[PDB]
Amino acid sequence: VNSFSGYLKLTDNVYIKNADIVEEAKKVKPTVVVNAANVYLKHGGGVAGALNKATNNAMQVESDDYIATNGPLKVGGSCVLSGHNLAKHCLHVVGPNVNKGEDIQLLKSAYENFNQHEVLLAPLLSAGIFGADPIHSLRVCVDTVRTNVYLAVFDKNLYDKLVSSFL
Ligand SMILES: CC(C)(O)[C@H]1N(c2ncnc3[nH]ccc23)CCC1(C)C
Repeated sequence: VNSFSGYLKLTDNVYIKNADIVEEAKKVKPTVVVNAANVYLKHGGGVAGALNKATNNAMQVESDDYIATNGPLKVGGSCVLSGHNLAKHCLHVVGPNVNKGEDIQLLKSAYENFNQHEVLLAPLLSAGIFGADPIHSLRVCVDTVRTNVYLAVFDKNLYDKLVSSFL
């Protein structure tokens, strides 16, 4: 039993909700919140920009030190950093950005990072400003993640379409 509330159950381990991941994180304080990161951990917009804003830019400060030490992530890769005031940890995961021409096949690799954590609060990778089809992202998530994932979908019209079209 966990403290996530109001989710629809899609499969044995995948759950979904119309919610702002920022507000969800502040309520549950999950062990892991997933950020929709880029390889430079520049949290300027989308989910990443919103999460960072909620940390009063502390996420960006920590991220800049991480990049200065380690260099950029790989597309499809991840790193674990602090969750600041939102969660114990933030798993920064880089899904491919279609608006940069990045390979969509890398979306499965991106979701594989979730399997290193027993329970996660997450957005749909590569959706939104990353340019991929959120319906497809949900399919890859369900077919790749085996650990318990609680998906927050910000757009209500999209949440309804994701539910109604889910196979
Ligand atoms: C890009 C995507 C799939 O995560 C969705 N995004 C968010 N999902 C959850 N929590 C959020 N908080 C701030 C943004 C945000 C942004 C727009 C979207 C398409 C509905």
